[PDB]
Amino acid sequence: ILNRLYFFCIQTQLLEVAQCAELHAVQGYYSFPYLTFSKGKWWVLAYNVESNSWSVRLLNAAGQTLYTQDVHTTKGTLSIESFSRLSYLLEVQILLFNVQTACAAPEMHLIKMNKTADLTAILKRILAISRKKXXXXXXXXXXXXXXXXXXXXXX
Amino acid sequence: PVHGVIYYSSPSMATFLSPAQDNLVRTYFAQHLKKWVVQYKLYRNAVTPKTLEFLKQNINPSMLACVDEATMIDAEPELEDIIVRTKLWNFRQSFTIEGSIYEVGSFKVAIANVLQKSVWKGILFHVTYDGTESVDLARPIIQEFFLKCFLQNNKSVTPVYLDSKLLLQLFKQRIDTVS
Amino acid sequence: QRDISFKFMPNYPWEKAKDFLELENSLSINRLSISWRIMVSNFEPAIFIQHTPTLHGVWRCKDQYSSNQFSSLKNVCQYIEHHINSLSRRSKKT
Amino acid sequence: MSLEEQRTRDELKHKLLDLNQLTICPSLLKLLHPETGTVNSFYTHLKSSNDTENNETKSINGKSAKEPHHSEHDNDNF
Amino acid sequence: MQELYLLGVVPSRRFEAVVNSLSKTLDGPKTILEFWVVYRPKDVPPNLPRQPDSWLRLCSNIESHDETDTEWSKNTQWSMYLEGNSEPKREDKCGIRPVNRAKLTNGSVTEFVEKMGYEFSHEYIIQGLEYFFFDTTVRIYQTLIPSQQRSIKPPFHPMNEEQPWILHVYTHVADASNQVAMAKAEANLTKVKTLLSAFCDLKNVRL
Repeated sequence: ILNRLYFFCIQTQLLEVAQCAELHAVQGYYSFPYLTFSKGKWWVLAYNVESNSWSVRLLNAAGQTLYTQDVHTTKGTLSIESFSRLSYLLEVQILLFNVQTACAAPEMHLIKMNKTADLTAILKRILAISRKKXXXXXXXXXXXXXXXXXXXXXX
Repeated sequence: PVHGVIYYSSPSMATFLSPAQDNLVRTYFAQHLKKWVVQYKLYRNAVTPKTLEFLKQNINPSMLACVDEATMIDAEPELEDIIVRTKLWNFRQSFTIEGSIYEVGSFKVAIANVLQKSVWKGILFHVTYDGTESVDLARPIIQEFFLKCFLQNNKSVTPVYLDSKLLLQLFKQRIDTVS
Repeated sequence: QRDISFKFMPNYPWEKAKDFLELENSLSINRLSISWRIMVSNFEPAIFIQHTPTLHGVWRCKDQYSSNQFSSLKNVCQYIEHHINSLSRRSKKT
Repeated sequence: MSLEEQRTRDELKHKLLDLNQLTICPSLLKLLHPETGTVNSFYTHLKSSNDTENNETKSINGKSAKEPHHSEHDNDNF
Repeated sequence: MQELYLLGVVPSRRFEAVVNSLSKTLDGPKTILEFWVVYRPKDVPPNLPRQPDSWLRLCSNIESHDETDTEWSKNTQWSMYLEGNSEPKREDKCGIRPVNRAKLTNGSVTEFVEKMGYEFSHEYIIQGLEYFFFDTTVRIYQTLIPSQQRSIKPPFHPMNEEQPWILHVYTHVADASNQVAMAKAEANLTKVKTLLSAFCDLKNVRL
């Protein structure tokens, strides 16, 4: 019963934090401990938290997934999700680039800039396959930072 | 509070619809039709018809209808059932209708499979919306979105209009079940 | 602490009594609603803030956008912070 | 200058026509003459009776139900 | 709901003392006024039980309602009872009978008995006091005849110049099957019986 309380109270926190960005937490996917938030106002992507840690698992089925680790990943609240959205739409855009490579493999091209915070672990300026976190770099020098990512690609 | 109702010939669609549902679940609507005929003919008709039904309401009031042909009288008992049980009124079937109203967005969807004891009858969707304006500027809008999720080929008693009105409508819809 | 206009609107059960017998019943498990017409924008409408602490068995926000239902007062505070932020961004939109 | 913003107010009246899609326009037009002489989707969600408002040059409140052309004094044209 | 009735005659000569006594040893008094009505079944041939208790008894609290009104006959709250016969050869221990407290709410009230084909029958007004005792409760009777049929204007007519006050202890078992609850109930009534036997003579009576 106490286990149920620990399970439920966290939901009581998050639902209050669910007001901004209608994380309806639709249960039409699964009731497994990992939890299933939805999104609005719109296959359907499914933002989630469990470890606790940043995580994304679009699914229907079960599609592409990836995790990140910004901030302590403990307390909220709404402001943190406001941080989430900025990187999150960018991640959706990256899902789109992956839709492109799925049918060159792959373009070194990235942003396509969008709002806002640079604190994202997603992170930014993703290249072919693996993301290349270096949006801060100058566009001419971005090719060089991408070359450094290529140096990482050797291993 | 513009009510809407639809009958169908396509059983167990809503069971497939609930997983397909993308939005909020709430209280599970259910109510109870019952057949009633006097044990002896002398209660023929009119003032004392062999007809009677008690309509249990799981919403709130739990106020049974007490209709002897167009004679509405709300009553919480239930105990009236036992009172009637003496020396009167034969039973045969209730064919009660379970089902499971949900909040959605601008309007409240409602669902109620007619799970007859006699196997099955037919799905009866219900709908409500805040049609505060003229209903005919709203009802077609309601009918725009039976396409989402899509619905096809049906009996369609969907009168214009808080949920209490449904009780008054139940016998009116009970007529559709007379056949 | 940040100096912002608001309108507290009390309505206690014991505001009305004609004897101690009524004042006796003034104290009860009944909900005690309290309106909070906080004043922020000099142009945009005040954000109504219902407050209904039941005795047993609480901070219902309502703004220009949509209604909300909290518990902790701090969530109400940050909820105001979304407005002092995003509305300011709306001021920056033009 | 102000006539353009008032034209935007006429666009708001057009939004009231969109509500009709969801007489008074004439009186609203005369009010437009009176004025010329001198987020919202969430409001629809509140309708989902409603209230709304539009900034510049004055914070007119786009109340709707019919409609109520609330404005700010605190005059509110019918 | 199996009620456990008791009965006790009170001569009016000594009635006030009983009141002063009970008020000092029981909960309440709570004021009691009510207007019974009986609407008669009329069907032939048998098997109609057509028993004297089988005649239905609608009930209605009327005290709080003002005397001047004449449209109380439907606007007032109403209820319906059966009260079956007490179980046979039941002595020493209190008699026990089934009872069913029906209620209803609509502008159509009395009319329904005609809808059942039932028609007007005997009626009488009750007045007195009730006394709480946890679950168990004791009500005292006065069966005043109304000044007119369905009229609520005093004086109401006594059956006689010296009407006995009809004391009536009772409690309401939730269900007959529970001999445990039956035990607790018989116990409570036993304690009440002991409690007020000192100045009254209750006894079981067949019904």
